[PDB]
This record gives sequence, structure tokens and C-alpha cells, in this order.
Amino acid sequence: KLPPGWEKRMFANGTVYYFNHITNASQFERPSG
Ligand SMILES: *[C@@H]1OC[C@@H](O)[C@H](O)[C@H]1O
Repeated sequence: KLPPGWEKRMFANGTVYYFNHITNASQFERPSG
């Protein structure tokens, strides 16, 4: 499902986003790569 290095992440207010654990990058939209 999810591409390499990405993992799902979430704010203290309950808002979900995406985080790259290899690069420390982050984004709201679901990652294609
Ligand atoms: C929840 O935390 C992330 C921020 O971007 C949103 O505006 C807030 O509601």
C-alpha cells in the first residue's frame, strides 16, 4: 500500500498526515512515492 520510507502520522487535535522516517519530510496528501 504505502511507498518505502513513509509512515502515517497524526496531530494532537486528531488530524492525520504522512511522515518520511528516512528524510524527516512530511505532507498531508497520501504519498505515491
Ligand atoms: C490541527 O493541527 C494541524 C494544523 O495544520 C490544523 O490547522 C489543526 O486544526
